Amino acid sequence: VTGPGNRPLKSLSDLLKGKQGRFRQNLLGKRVDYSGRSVIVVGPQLKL
Amino acid sequence: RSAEVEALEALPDTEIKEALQALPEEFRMAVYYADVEGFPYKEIAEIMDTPIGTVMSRLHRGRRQLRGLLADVAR
Amino acid sequence: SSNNSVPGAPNRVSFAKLREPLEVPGLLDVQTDSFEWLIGSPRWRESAAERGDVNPVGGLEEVLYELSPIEDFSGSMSLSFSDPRFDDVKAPVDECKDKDMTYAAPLFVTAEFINNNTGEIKSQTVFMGDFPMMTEKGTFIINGTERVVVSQLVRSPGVYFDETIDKSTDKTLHSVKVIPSRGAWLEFDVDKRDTVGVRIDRKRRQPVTVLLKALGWTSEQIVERFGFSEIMRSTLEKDNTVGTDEALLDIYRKLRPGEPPTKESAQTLLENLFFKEKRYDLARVGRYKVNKKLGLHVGEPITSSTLTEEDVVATIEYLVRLHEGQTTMTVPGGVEVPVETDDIDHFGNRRLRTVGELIQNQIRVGMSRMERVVRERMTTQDVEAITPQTLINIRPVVAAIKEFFGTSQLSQFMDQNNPLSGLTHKRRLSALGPGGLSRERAGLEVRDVHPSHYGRMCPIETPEGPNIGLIGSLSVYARVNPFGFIETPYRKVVDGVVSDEIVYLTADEEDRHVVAQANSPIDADGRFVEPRVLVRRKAGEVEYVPSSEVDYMDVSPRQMVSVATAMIPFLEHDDANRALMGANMQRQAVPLVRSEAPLVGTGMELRAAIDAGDVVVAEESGVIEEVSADYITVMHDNGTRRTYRMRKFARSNHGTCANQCPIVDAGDRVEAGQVIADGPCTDDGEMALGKNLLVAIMPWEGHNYEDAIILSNRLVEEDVLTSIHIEEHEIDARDTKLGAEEITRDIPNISDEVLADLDERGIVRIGAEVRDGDILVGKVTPKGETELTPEERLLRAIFGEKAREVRDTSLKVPHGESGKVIGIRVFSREDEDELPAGVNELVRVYVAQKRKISDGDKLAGRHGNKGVIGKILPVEDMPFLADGTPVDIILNTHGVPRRMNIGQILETHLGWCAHSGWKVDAAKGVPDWAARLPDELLEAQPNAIVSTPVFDGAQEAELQGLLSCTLPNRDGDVLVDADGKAMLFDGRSGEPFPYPVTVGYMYIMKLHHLVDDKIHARSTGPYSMITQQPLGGKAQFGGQRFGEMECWAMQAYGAAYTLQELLTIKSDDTVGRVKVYEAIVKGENIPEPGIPESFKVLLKELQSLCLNVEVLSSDGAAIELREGEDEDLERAAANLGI
RNA sequence: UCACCCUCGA
DNA sequence: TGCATCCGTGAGTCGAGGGTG
DNA sequence: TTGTGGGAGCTGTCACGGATGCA
Repeated sequence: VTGPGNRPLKSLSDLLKGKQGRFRQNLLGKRVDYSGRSVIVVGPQLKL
Repeated sequence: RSAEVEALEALPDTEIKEALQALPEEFRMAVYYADVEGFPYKEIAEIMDTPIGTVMSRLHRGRRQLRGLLADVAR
Repeated sequence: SSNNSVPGAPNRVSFAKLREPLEVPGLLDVQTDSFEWLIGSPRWRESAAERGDVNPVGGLEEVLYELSPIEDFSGSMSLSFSDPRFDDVKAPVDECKDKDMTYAAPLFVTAEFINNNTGEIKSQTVFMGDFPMMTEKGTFIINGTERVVVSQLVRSPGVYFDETIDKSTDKTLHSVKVIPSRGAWLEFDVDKRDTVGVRIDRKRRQPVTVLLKALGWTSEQIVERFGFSEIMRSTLEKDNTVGTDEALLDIYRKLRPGEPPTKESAQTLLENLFFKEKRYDLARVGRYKVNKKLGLHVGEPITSSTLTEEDVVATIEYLVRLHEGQTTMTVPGGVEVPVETDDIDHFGNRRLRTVGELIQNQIRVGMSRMERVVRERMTTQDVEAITPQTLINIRPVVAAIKEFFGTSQLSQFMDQNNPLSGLTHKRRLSALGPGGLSRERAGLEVRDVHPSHYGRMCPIETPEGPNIGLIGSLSVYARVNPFGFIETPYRKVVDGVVSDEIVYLTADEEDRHVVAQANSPIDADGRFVEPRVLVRRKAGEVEYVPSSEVDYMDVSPRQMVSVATAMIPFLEHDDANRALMGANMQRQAVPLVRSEAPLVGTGMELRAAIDAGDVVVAEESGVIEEVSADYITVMHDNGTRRTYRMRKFARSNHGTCANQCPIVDAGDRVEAGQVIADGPCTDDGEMALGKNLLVAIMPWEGHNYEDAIILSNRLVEEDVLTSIHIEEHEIDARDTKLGAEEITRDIPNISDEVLADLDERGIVRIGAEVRDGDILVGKVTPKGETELTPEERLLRAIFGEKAREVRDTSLKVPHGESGKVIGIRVFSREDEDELPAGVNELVRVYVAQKRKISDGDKLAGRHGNKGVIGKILPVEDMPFLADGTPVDIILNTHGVPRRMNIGQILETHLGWCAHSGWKVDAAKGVPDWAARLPDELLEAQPNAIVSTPVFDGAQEAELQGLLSCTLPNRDGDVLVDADGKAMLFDGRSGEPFPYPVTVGYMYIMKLHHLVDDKIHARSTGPYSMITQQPLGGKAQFGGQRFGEMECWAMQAYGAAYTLQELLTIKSDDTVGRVKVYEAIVKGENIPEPGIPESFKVLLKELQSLCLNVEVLSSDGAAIELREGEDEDLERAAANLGI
């Protein structure tokens, strides 16, 4: 069943299936609090 | 609405708190039930075991004393 | 040398050893030619006469001729569109981009209606719609955003044969597809068992004899033509039915499911699908392809473009004879056709639809829907009341054009970091899109460089990621055929001499001839001195052949190269990986506050800059009358004024600032075509994507280890790599269910100090400096009072607050972002402005920031040498030359040799030679090394500009020679020896470094990847309302996804509590998140995790699938998974002092 | 915030 | 009622920005 | 609730195990 634009509607099964389904995307791994990211530059000054 | 906002929303104002603590407990409970919880006056009289006159007198007197207690008005 | 074809262009002395017989065409012609064809502009008119295609017919004119006439089912009344015409543009480009409009012009047609019954004629002029128009820069403006239509790579119509080996058995089965420009496909295949069948519209393969007898052929007639083929005889022996009308009826039942078969409707549908010009469009390109492939009609019969029964006979005979594979084949009327399978990736069989054809293909669909509406009107309406105005409904055409320019994959957000990015974006060729192959259909074999891409598509410039091989830049000298093919110029070689006659060749015409190379020895008259030269074979395989057999020769080196790739000096010294990275990284460079043209370059900077469109050029020869920072007014010899307004601090699509600065003074005499004012990355007319830096090639204390980069602090203090970054903020006040929002300075519970930078409107004031969290636009929103605070309802009930119950929705500055408010524009519903429904006011605040170079910022050269800045040392710590000049950038040595980009080293050597200048000694001179190329490159003043054209750049001997005659400095010292190296002093201890280090001048670009953009941090933030996990993205203040493989790693460590904490109390535990924040705030221990809410969502999703899921106790039954609401009341009533 | 698509980054 | 054929499943991770439905 | 009237795109993907379904 195609909505306007002929894209297939996400069904109740599509919510579970795939790497973007509940299991893969929302259960096996998730986004967390107290987390950041940035570009890494070398520091030779540091201890291991 | 983060967990930070949700955790700070739980804490009291500690300004309206103090002003209410200054009110007489008899008038404080009256202004609480009739204003915070918004009971009808007869039902507030039923809850406090006191007649209608006592309830409404404590109500308006505590209203006035609280009005005199706080001038912040959200600044 | 001079490159004097462009007036006023700076003198860049060229090492080129070969003359350029042909000049780079208009780099945007791929776009302007297409659109001027679509319209029919007089520029396109004149062009056609020259082309010899005397019959000139525009694209809109073509759609009109295909649509006209529109006949009713009775044939009593017809409606024919005749003439397309364009009224002037509605609004200028700047106004369109400001008001979020579409740059468009009204489209009119002459719709003539004729009633045959009463024999009356009614002409008219009908308004079709507001047609989006292409700019002079080759772009479009859609809803206020600039966009480009990428030329799509699609297979041309025709018949295509392929040899499918790898059936169940090792047996070659040959297949053929007849693919039109529009209609139903045709497919002929052969099976594992020997048969021939027609697979029509994905239906089951019926024997081809069914179609043969359905077109009127009889067994005695078809057995004759295919008699030499026993496979056809075997298929007729295995035939199910033999007859004409029953073949029609069986073709019918194959086309028709669930409905009764009939012979009359069989004939009608079978004749309507293919030979009728309505439902079947055989392209003119398609008719040409099939008439060249099958040779049936070569006597110029282009009168009709449709399948001929002879071409289907020819296709079937070709298919069956291809199993034998005899070279010469003759159709009953055909001409000595060679029998061979077709290459799908060859650029003779793979055309491109430019912007004009894509717009035409959307217009065609819209107009066909309008024709349906016309036919519907022709019945219900009262005759003698209709007009061509009442029959035409232009809604579907407008919807089609809007849908195209908004949602089409080929309409792409214009990429403008610098002029070069937009220039190549307009010349990109994309293989993905509607009508072409999908993304899952893209195999390794379509992405590889095809030998037909030589001189047509650049093999170096292509994405590194998943789009590799799917997006490619058009070559420099290539142009698009009217049929949609890509042609490349060559030089006609007669009697072994090379003339100035240039012949453009397509991939088809090219393989018949053997092409020489651009690098070739030439007699002073013109002839090959070498015995056998290397050439590209028809097969494309390289070989050797004498000079009398060479038909054509390359017009120039870089013929195969795109614009961005041909700007890499010493490209031939770099591997295709790093050359690809350099070409792709040039167009990622930001503009700098002032642009410095590269000391060492190619000849492409000037031309690429002026064709890119971000530079101001004089349209007519004249003298400057006035020059201001705002505009430049020139007075022609005509006496006519012409003025050019300067784009000043205008934000580009990607945030890079696009300033324009005049390069001329009042009273200067400018010739037509000269550069009047520079753009963002242009310098005196040439592309300048970076700066010329003093580079030292040596490992320095590990701060440049593993591709990092060490910078001199000068580049901060002197603003060498400083760039201006503008960003737009937008906020609108609208109507909610509780009322309307208001943009006002009146913000409840807010200090006067933070509001100090706001005017009376609540909008920030121009010129103020904004910090993270500063209010840009004050906006209040009516509060529903359902979430109103109990302690606040105390206030509202005791003090009797009546009028205003609102909350603060004001726009604030995002994290990590700060700058100076440049401009503010505002639209009000109280005034006359077009705003979406419910939206009262809409205000945009522009904020610019001056970003110095910094740790983490990304620098890269033209040779694919990238890196971030590990450390910026003070000017004293930097190793300095003998005269005390500290080097600007230290590039690690270990990165050069393995990556096969040594063009950077030669660039460094020639850059020092150009910085210090040189004087080659010429007393009994003309030394054998300098004799070959150098013409007046003998001496050059310091900081000269020179060019090394790709594949014609300075040879190694000449660079080694220049390294010796380097002019000394002001003190008479030669600081860089003939090895290109120099003695450096450690600026920290003071001792000189023991060995000489290569120093020189390298062109370094600041790519658009900066720490100010990429740094992100989140302790707590917004969550998605469905799964309750933290959001994602820096814009949304999201968290980092701890993915599946990260959990694998965490488990491999055996760290259970870390994995649980990451997955429960940090992400999905609704009661655990606030518990953790509260516990840390009060300095207590962290509590025990709960249940992930997304698991509850999973259980509900399974229950919605009719799966009864229940969580069982240890020994008990199902456990209640939700919580009662009475847990939260105790602490609230206590905080209110019960 | 939801879903697509596009172009990018390692 | 033995076997070809057609159908369903699968095809790396993590980031950024834009547009439109 | 008249008299008229046959869709848009695709496929230029590959490998593998199993149930379907044909003859």
